[PDB]
Amino acid sequence: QVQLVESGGGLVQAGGSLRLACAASGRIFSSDTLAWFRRAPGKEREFVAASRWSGGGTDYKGRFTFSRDNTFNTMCLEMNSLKPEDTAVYYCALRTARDSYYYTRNPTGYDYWGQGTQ
Amino acid sequence: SAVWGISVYGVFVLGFYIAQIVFSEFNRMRLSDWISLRPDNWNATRVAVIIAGYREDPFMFKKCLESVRDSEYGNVARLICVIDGDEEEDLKMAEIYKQVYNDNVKKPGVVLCESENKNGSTIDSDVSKNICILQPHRGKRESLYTGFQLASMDPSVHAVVLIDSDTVLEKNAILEVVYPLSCDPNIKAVAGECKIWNTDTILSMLVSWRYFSAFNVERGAQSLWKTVQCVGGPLGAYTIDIINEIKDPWITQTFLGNKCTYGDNRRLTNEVLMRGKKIVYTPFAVGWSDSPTNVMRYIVQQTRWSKSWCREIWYTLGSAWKHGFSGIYLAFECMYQIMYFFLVMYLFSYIAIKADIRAQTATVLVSTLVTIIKSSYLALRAKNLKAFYFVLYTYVYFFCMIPARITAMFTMFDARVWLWAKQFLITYMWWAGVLAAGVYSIVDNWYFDWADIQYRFALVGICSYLVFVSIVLVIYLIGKITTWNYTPLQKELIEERYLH
Amino acid sequence: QVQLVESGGGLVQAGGSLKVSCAASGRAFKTYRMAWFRQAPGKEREFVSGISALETTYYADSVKGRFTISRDNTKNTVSLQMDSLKPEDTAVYYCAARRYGGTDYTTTGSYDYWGQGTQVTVSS
Ligand SMILES: O=C(O)[C@H]1O[C@H](OP(=O)(O)OP(=O)(O)OC[C@H]2O[C@@H](n3ccc(=O)[nH]c3=O)[C@H](O)[C@@H]2O)[C@H](O)[C@@H](O)[C@@H]1O
Ligand SMILES: CC(C)CCC[C@@H](C)[C@H]1CC[C@H]2[C@@H]3CC=C4C[C@@H](OC(=O)CCC(=O)O)CC[C@]4(C)[C@H]3CC[C@]12C
Ligand SMILES: CC(=O)N[C@@H]1[C@@H](O)[C@H](O)[C@@H](CO)O[C@H]1O
Ligand SMILES: [Mn+2]
Ligand SMILES: [Mn+2]
Repeated sequence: QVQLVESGGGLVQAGGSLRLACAASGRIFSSDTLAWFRRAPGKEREFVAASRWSGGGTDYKGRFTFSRDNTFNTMCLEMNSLKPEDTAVYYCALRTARDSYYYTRNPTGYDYWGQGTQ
Repeated sequence: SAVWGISVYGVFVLGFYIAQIVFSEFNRMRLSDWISLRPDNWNATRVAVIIAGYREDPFMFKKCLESVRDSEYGNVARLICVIDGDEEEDLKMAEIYKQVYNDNVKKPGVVLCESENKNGSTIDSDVSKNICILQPHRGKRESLYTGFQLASMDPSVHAVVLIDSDTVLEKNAILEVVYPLSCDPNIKAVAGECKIWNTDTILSMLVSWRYFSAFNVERGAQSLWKTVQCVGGPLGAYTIDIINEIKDPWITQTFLGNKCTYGDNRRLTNEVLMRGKKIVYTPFAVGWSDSPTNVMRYIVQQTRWSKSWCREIWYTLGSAWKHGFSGIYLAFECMYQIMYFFLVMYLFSYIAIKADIRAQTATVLVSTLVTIIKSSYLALRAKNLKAFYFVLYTYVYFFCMIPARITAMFTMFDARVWLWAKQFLITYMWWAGVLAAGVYSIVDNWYFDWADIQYRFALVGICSYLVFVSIVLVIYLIGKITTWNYTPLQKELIEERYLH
Repeated sequence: QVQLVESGGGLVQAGGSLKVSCAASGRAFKTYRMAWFRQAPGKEREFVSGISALETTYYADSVKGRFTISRDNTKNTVSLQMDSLKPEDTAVYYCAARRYGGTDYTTTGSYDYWGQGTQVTVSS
């Protein structure tokens, strides 16, 4: 019902500040939780950050920042003080409130996924 | 004698209305002061949403569910939907729910109220997943008891929000009904505003402003003393603690010798009132509902409401003493509402039996001025110029409310002909009596004396009143043609219906 | 149509008091407006007093306080009481009734119905 496309990322030196923009086509209902998942080579998907469409915020850090336009159905995640081990594939995931209103960090709960970047 | 009657009526209406306006302004100031101290990103009370429906149109049910899902409140334990179905037709409403929410539609065999174990764990097994329940048709009270039990299953739930199957909420209609519960420990119930969106017909247009006046003015003054008489159907928040205590003497309600199958929100508020608790009304919570368009259905609704009013008025008078000094105003409001109908009836009878043009013209002009002031206040408050249409509501009150109130007492104090004349014969008799009185007054006073100053005054006043109502109706017609009377929600809903 | 019958009147010395009254027979006396006119020996009819359907009293000049007009719907009659009689007051009094009219009320032609009238004479 909703299609998520994430853009941004690339080969960058340790000193830099990336910006990944995830745009969703469909309806978000101001209650779905949007999250970013990290997949390093040879590893599995791990939680990075998440936030409700209305408001909130839960990182991990104090260095990552979450932004939501809330008007064009798109949102952004920025990075600061990149590390050599931070390079991985980033996935934009959405969790609807149809099943339950509980918040979880398990990637299994999320049902909508997009193609990875970087 | 006529001068005394007119002056006393005018004062007895306008002074009380002004006092209600002042008290509502004070209540609004208090609510704004409470809100000003709310920290950003506040989520402390855990709320459970309860919706009860019965054969609702799929479009409006879907819109209500989506608007509920659009709420910005971040602390919602679970959504509970209860349907009076289990035949076949309401399976389609369950399908709409499955389209809007998860595929969890239980089919209990019996109602919890009649069950030997009134516990939610009998029919429910998960406390974290949204649940829809189809129950045998027993009414709205029986379905609300099941929702209360399911909400009381979770020990972390602190409050419940009740929504009708048609009410469409705003983005912050839940956050505003649950904050006053955490402001004062003695507050155990919060009332939300209700608005009418289908303001296309003239009757619906008048009913919308009647609702606005009866919510902003009538209930704000009551909430200043924290003694709201009725929380309301479309929107309302309750504490789980008071519900766990008052839900037992609420399903076995008896009045004289029979069960009650109407109200279900006024008695629930009254039960909170009789325990000394405080109930407030927040004007910042908005819920959109529809109003009947046909006159006969509106009359039926009004008489059904008055049926429960004529009992809960004595029920609240019997418990107003527990609150203390707060409650003298409650009793005064009750006596005002009791005596106002009698005063209107007596004044109409006195000015109709004595066919005097002067008294009739003076009464018409005084009523017009009073309703103009009342509509002006609503126009100032709502920032909307359409509130002036409320000046026409008097006609409705003289043709759709008074016969309904009379019928509500003449049938409760005690084939198709009895089923149809039990609710409309009194209305027809009232209309015939009004027409006969008008014809008698016109025929008895049949002369034209322009040399008399008072006859000129009477004729000019009646002509000016007719011109005023005519231009008001012309403005309404022009607005309807231009679609200026359509609310933005109605404008969006019409386009959505067309797109479907 | 209304029928007017006069009553009262007689010989009264100067400075006395006299009450006359006209009774109307008709379908509805309440809506009618009554008036009392005088015909002097000069034979020029003129307005003297009037009462409207809304109990409004109209008096001519020099008879503002001397003359008092009253109306009674129970016996559907209108009575004029005159005090401090003067030599010029000896004349014939007529009672007239109207149902439809305009701003003009002092003219004899503006009243549809009329009465027989009675002669009142004053002796000095
Ligand atoms: O007195 C009352 O309890 C109701 O009266 C009116 O109700 P109305 O809109 O005029 O007519 P309905 O549509 O029949 O009732 C409103 C809702 O009550 C529920 N209901 C009604 C009837 C019923 O048999 N069972 C039932 O659950 C439904 O959810 C319905 O949406 C008010 O609009 C309601 O806010 C109020 O709850
Ligand atoms: C065949 C035709 C000529 C019949 C004429 C109808 C009249 C008998 C009706 C039409 C409008 C009515 C009036 C409409 C409004 C009012 C105000 C009403 O007072 C209220 O509305 C008080 C309650 C409130 O404030 O809402 C008192 C009766 C009165 C004068 C009504 C008296 C009866 C009237 C003149
Ligand atoms: C808009 C609103 O709340 N209207 C209420 C209705 O919900 C309630 O059922 C009834 C009492 O029977 O009283 C009405 O005033
Ligand atoms: Mn409905
Ligand atoms: Mn409704």
